[PDB]
Amino acid sequence: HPDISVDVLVIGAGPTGLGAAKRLNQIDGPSWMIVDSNETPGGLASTDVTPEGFLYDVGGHVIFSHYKYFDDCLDEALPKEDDWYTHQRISYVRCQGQWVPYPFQNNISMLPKEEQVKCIDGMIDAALEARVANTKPKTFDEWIVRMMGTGIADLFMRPYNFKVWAVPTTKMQCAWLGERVAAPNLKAVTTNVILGATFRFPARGGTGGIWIAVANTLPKEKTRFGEKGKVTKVNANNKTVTLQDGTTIGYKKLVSTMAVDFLAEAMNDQELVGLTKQLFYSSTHVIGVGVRGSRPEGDKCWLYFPEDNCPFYRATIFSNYSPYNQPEASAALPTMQLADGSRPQSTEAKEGPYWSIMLEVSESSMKPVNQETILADCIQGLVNTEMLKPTDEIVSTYHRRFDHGYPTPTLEREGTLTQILPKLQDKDIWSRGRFGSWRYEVGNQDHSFMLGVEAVDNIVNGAVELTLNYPDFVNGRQNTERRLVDGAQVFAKS
Amino acid sequence: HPDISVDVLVIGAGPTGLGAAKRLNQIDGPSWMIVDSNETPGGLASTDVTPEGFLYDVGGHVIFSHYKYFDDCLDEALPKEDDWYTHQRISYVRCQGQWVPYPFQNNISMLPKEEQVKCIDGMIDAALEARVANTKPKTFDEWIVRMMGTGIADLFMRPYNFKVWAVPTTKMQCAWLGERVAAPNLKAVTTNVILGKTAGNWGPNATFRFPARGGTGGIWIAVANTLPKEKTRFGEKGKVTKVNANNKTVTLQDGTTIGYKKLVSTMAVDFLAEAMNDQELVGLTKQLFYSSTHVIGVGVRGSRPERIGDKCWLYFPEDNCPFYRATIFSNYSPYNQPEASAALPTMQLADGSRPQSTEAKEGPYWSIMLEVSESSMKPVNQETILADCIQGLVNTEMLKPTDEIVSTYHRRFDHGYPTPTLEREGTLTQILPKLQDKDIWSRGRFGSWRYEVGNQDHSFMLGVEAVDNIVNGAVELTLNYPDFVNGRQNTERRLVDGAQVFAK
Amino acid sequence: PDISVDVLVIGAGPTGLGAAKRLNQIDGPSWMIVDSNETPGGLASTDVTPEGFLYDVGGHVIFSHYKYFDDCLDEALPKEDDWYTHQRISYVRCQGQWVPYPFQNNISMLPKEEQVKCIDGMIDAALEARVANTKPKTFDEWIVRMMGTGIADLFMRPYNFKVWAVPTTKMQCAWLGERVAAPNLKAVTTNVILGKTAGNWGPNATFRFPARGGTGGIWIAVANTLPKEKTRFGEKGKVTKVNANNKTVTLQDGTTIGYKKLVSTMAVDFLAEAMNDQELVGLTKQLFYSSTHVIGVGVRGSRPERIGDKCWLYFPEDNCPFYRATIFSNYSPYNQPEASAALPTMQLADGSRPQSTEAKEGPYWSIMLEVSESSMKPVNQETILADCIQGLVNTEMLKPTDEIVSTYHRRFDHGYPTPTLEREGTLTQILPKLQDKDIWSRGRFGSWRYEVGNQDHSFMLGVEAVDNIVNGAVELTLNYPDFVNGRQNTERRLVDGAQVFAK
Amino acid sequence: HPDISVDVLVIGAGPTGLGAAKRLNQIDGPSWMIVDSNETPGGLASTDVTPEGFLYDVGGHVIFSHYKYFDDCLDEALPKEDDWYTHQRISYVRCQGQWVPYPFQNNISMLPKEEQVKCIDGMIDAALEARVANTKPKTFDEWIVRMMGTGIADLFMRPYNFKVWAVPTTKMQCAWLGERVAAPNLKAVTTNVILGKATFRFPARGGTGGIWIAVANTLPKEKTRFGEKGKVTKVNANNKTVTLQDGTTIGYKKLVSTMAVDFLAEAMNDQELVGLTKQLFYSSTHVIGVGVRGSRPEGDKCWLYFPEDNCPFYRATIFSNYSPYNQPEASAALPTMQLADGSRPQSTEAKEGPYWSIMLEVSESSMKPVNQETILADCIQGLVNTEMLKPTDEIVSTYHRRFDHGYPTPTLEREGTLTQILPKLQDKDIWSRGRFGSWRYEVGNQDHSFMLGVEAVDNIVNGAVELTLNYPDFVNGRQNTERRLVDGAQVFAK
Ligand SMILES: Cc1cc2nc3c(=O)[nH]c(=O)nc-3n(C[C@H](O)[C@H](O)[C@H](O)COP(=O)(O)OP(=O)(O)OC[C@H]3O[C@@H](n4cnc5c(N)ncnc54)[C@H](O)[C@@H]3O)c2cc1C
Repeated sequence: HPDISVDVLVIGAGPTGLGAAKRLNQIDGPSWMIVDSNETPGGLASTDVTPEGFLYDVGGHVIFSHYKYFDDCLDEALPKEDDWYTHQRISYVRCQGQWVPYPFQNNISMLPKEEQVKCIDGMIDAALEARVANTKPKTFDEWIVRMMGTGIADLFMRPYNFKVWAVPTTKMQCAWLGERVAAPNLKAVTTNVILGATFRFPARGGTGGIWIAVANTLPKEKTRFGEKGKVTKVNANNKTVTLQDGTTIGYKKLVSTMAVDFLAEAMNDQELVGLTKQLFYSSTHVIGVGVRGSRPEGDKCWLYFPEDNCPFYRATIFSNYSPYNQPEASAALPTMQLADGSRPQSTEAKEGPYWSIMLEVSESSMKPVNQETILADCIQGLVNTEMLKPTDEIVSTYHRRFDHGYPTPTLEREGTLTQILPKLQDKDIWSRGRFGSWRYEVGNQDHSFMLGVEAVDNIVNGAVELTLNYPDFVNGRQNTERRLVDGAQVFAKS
Repeated sequence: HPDISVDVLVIGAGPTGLGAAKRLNQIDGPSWMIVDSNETPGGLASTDVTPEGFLYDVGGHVIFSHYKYFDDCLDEALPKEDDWYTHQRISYVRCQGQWVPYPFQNNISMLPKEEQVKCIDGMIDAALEARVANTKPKTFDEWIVRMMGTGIADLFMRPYNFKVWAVPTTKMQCAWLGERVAAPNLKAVTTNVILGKTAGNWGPNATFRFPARGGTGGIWIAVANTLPKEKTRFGEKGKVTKVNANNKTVTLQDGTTIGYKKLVSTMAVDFLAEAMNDQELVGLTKQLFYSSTHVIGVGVRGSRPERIGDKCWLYFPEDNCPFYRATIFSNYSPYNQPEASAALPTMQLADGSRPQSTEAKEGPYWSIMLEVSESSMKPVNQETILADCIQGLVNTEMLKPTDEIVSTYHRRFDHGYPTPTLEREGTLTQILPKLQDKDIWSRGRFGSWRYEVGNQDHSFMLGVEAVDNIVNGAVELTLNYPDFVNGRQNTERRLVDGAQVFAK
Repeated sequence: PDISVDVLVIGAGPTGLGAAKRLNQIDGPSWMIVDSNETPGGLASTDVTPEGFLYDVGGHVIFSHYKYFDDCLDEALPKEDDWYTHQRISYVRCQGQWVPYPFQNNISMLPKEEQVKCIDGMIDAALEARVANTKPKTFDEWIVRMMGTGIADLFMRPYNFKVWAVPTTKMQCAWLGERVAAPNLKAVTTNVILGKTAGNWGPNATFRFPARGGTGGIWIAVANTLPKEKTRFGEKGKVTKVNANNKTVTLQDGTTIGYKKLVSTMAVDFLAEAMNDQELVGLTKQLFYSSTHVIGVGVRGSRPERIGDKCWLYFPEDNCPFYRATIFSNYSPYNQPEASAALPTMQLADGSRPQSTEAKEGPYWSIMLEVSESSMKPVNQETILADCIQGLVNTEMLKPTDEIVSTYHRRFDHGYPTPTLEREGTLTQILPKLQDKDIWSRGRFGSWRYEVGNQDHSFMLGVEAVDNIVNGAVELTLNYPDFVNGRQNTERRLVDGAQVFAK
Repeated sequence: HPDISVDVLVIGAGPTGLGAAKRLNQIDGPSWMIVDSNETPGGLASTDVTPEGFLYDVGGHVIFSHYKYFDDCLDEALPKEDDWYTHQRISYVRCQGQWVPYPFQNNISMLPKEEQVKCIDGMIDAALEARVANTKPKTFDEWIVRMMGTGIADLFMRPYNFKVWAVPTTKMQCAWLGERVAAPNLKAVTTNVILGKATFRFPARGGTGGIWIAVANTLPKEKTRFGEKGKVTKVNANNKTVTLQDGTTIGYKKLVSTMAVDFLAEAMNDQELVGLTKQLFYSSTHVIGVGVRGSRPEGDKCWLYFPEDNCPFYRATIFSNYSPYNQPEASAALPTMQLADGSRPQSTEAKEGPYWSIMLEVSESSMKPVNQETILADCIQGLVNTEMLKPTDEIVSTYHRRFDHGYPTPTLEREGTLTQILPKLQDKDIWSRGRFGSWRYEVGNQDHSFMLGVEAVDNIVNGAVELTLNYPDFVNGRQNTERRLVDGAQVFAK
């Protein structure tokens, strides 16, 4: 008879685990507890702050929500209108001196006329092949070429995805992209050549403020965050998890949102360790740069970088998302360096206003990253891409490296996962999440939050885990049926 | 305030309604009651019996379950191994004097060689067209021709489906058939022709189970028994006459008023519109097309003839018999007809003539069930259909002229098939959201009018998922994504979920 | 009978002169060539206005498929100053623009919204071509498969109706060649993206045109090389009866000519009437043809910068009755009077009277128009000249103020033999019947096949007919136009081995 | 001033040269002479006879004539109805104990059912690919597969053509087969499977070589020079002078050379042409004749094809069916030389007949050597293996001759080489034409070859297009009725 006993134990309090917790706390049936080694909920969707006052999200922001359930939980956490800012859902690709709007292929009119020809010629090839295709694409690279043609593949999606995933497009599967047939809309691309939706963001606290607020709604006594909640052993057969302080938790069902390879190690289950080690992943460097001045003459989006004049694959003007992402203009800060690398003339603390850039650089066994120099190379890439002038004054830098950044959709991934996840299922273990179940396409915040919700919904109410197994299905519909108040709660308060 | 008040009211105790009730009784959260105008549970899945002792179900589509939850409800209702019999899925198409194993195209080797050429030539055209196809078929007929080619479509699926739906294949949609691409397996069809082979899509893995006693209606009697009796109201006392959508009240024949917070109505949606005195819905429901179905049962004296054998359902595209499908109902269970020692007089011979003797002789007996469909595009003479069917049994060589008939059965069901017309979804996407906005889950074979989810396992789950949506926010998968549920193993919803284990 | 020869040739247009050049080369069997016209060249002749302006019957310049044709022209006009060389410069007049030919490669000149419609149609065409497994059955189908709907509607469809005076749906398409009917989508979209214009001419895309006499000067020169005594042109050479069974032709003056083989280049419907063969007449009357109006306009002034080096122009739009126009004054400076020649202005292009009736000097330039007429598309003979001149103002070829000093209008009853769907069905009944009576009916209207009806093909029709009559040669041009067009026909020369070995 | 002077000199009196001679003699214009090293005209279309009285053609027989001109010359040469026999145009393929009528694919119902399945399945694959084909086949093997599919290719056309050409189907071009699109008639092949379901004339006497002796009789004797007196040893292209073995020098104005073009290059001492001709590939051919005692075994007057590898020959014919004058009459007495199984006969005595006769062809090349010392025996064994001879049949005559230049190989390289050779010879006023004069097998049978010489003369004199040489597809697809042995030119001269 161990130290604590619960029906469902939730390991991890990132969006996946908090999803499971929100649903367990709504159903309010089986007993439950959620643990996390971090004192602050949010996992990799947390927000850091530099000593100089600049916020940087670790794990991006949602630009589209697929579930009314997710929406209800956000509204509960942040219910006032000035808890949120609304911006347009846009993005750009940096290509040959130009900021090319999304979607790239629909905007190549911005590139030189000679290069437009190369693109259309490639897409005509693709359109003609698609017309007699009778097989589905087998690799990511095949999917790209069949969709965009050689010309448009080489300018953007091919070189870009190598910088993101640190594997060639030929070594990745493509089912994760959807069931949309891989063929081009040739008429759309040429018509635009010839002729020449919002998201909400937290006003305060960055993205990680959402998850603090969502977690606040949980009963504190059913949570255990910090060093007291680090899981060190998992005894699958005794249904016992052991914590670092020696506390033992017994469960009837386990929702594990830690990385499945870490789970395999904590089970001292060498069969699973062997299998998990077959999974490929890339590590992520998040770099933040705080700059003195006003914003460069734009809007609140992500920027993509296929070219090899900067080490990062994506950048954002994080200061455009919210004015509380960086210090107020009256705050005094010394200039740390110039964008060109030189030391400033004066050690004087001057006022702002300030703006802020965030970068991501990926690292893997096939793509090393010089930890000692990457910050400077990024800042240089910011000068090369004309995001920073050589003379801009940098007042804050941020650089953190996350070992498990992206779960890589390799060709082998599904083969390995259908050996890992059913084995854990048979031991009554729902290993779910960005790295709990290792599927990038459902690894952003709304899908992940719902992986936890649906996992609990499967454990209690016999629901199909739709997001886990049918991302295509959930992405192609309005998910309105599951709500933070279902009929069950309405009929019980009578 | 009204006479009775419940959270979820279920109108109708056919499989859909029993599904809704089975899940309400499992969850055991919100209060509920289920009503029906018939004293016997099962709706149109009931079983009739002739005065002579022959059982007849309402149709010849046996049960195939897509859901572990359906299995659990059956296993609970009839748990002993000898409550069920297991048979192989054996069916044939009757074509040009031959019983052609199903699927038809895999067995055209039984037809004349000149006809084999026309069939293969048609399927070659279809395969070549399939190779450069870039559109979906828009009509049921296009789907058939793309699947089989002209020759094979004309021998079976075209003439047969007219006899089934009583509308032409060109006036029906085809999404209800699935997302499988409409293309032929030319190599399979030519290979069997070359080898001269026949082969059916059955074998020991391809089975179905049938209730040992009571026919199909016995399943639903057993399922309904598992409900708490006090939460039911069946018979004349449970006939619904008014449904006041805005006051959320249903009124019964005897004047009892039931107040509901949410309503699961499994009656035919056109009658529901009448019972709401809602002239907008009545106009819309009157746009829905449906066919009426005649069930004919014929009881025959003798041991089972070799020409019949272990056959189960039979398909009839040709115009020498009024029925589209026949069933050897006596093969499904020995309790579907009287025992051999039972004595019965011969009523007539298959050719219509009087029997030599009016005295009752012993059996054994066997039993055939026929289905005939009727519509404004294909009328049916109620006064003669029984005799024309019996003649059709002779024309198709199911009965010899001298076979002795000891029992006949004929019932006509006004709402038989909800027709998958081209117009159906356009009308249905106007009707269902309106009923949903009034908190009405109109579900079922005619509650939601979608044939492809209107047999027993789908319909049972329509009610289960409708409740699951009302209480637990589950997606109504069977209602809106039939292709999705049919193409997967639905093992997650079970009659004992975590919720019930954690409460005990 | 009065005269007897082995091979008689009726007509001295290009086909018959071809027959004669080869008969005169072989110099074996006896022969004579007759024509009702005193001037050789038939309908490839050249007219001249009283004011000194030359006008040909057409706007299709000469492109030779045969070294043999080349040898015969060179013999007739051998000095370098007998010919002028120009680049093949042509445009389509469409929506205020002179669009370089080929039309589809230049739609960048049209409004963008219209470019989108054209490219969208051609994408549809390219994708259908990718899975096509039938040949086009009609001219219209061939156009659409080549261009898509948009580009077909802007040019080839409306234009060919003005040309043939029947719809593109009523015409066959085998005569255009065996080139598969599919679009060059990359070429068309590349030019749209680049904003490029590009015509199908250059330094080596040329044609040569006679310095003097117009086109009809070639055939005068060619005919001169024949033995005069073996020709009989004028009223003395009009054929009125043809007795196929006695192999006798009767002339207007009553001379009876007996032949062993006959090469007839008169219109086959006229031949059938002249044979008093009611079976052939019935069949020939099944053949469709359009009549062609030629209008010539002589203009005062130096060549306008807007006209430039243009040669032929195509007119699909319905603001002018003509389908084609030619800057005939660019082909040769001797096609119109010299600058010192004085001519009064007859009218202004807008129809108004000139200020002065006095004769002023030039220089001059010259336009030739072609308008077609048929039972499905009539032509008001009394007004077509004015309507043409109005069409010159509408198409911005003439300013309202331009001074017209000469006009020409002639109407040729047999203008184009129409490639109808019915043509081969009827022709494969006519030609074998005439062949069985030893009659080689050949030519633009002798054999009625438009695609071998311009000057080089017709010339060779007569050459090959003689070569078939004498040497067993295959009549390749007659029955396999595609074959001769796709190759260099270098084997037959004006001096073969036979003539080298005999001298 | 050389020994003789002619306008057109014709080297060779096989069918091509005789064609050249017949037309020159018809035109009767330029002077001319024809020479041949053999005293008997006919070249490799000649007929040999064994000491025992059995005739064997070397170079087969024409089964279809494409030209009324060819017909006119045969009718002139052999004008009586009893100079010819008429037989039906048919052939069979020997495949797995069966004689499968031509065309093979239309008769696969004779094979075991499972093999019909493999054939139809392969042809279904070809039918579906042809539906989206947009390229022409580049190799013979590609042409076969696209036409017949894998199953039927492997049973007949693939192994058979290796035995014929003695090079693989992958190393040969396919333009020589015609311009008929390479696609299967799937309905015809399956219809015959489901249902279970045109003459030539042959010389009465002298075998095929009698045609050419008779044709050669029509030339003026003084204008011919056959035998050792007419062997050409030197060809001086620049002096337009040919020198013979007896030292006679012939001056020409135009030269029609029908000897093998590689031999022509040697005789010109032209190392540029020698190098070029040596690039051309050819196979050597063994003709084997077997004379048998007995009546004909249970019969049609055709060729038999042998794709299987239980006999070394690729085709065989019952030559005794073509004419009773191809073998001795029954009253002639001949000893048995051997039995078909190889053993010595019981009796050495000369017995009466009747007799019948088999002819075989075996191909040899650098890629497929042949044992000269055993090939006759191996052939006789192959006749037993294919049940054409019973082990006990009595063989009374054997014939074995090897022709070094047998077939000009339609290799992938051939047209590249030929368009370097034929223009060089054309520029020296040399019309090199024929089976080996111009090396194009598809016009190397008797009627095409005869016309190559006719058309070459017709080009030299009358400016006619050499249609057969350059456009085999064109002439094969039409009735060539225009050129006749009496043209208008001769009619108008009398
Ligand atoms: C309107 C028109 C426009 C053309 N435009 C072009 C062009 O742009 N480019 C081009 O290359 N070609 C053009 N041609 C065709 C060109 O002229 C041909 O080379 C030629 O006309 C066709 O050859 P032919 O010899 O059959 O022609 P024809 O000129 O028809 O020759 C027939 C001759 O026979 C004579 N004849 C007829 N009946 C009798 C009789 N009963 N007795 C005696 N003699 C008789 C005629 O008078 C005439 O001289 C055009 C033709 C026409 C009609």
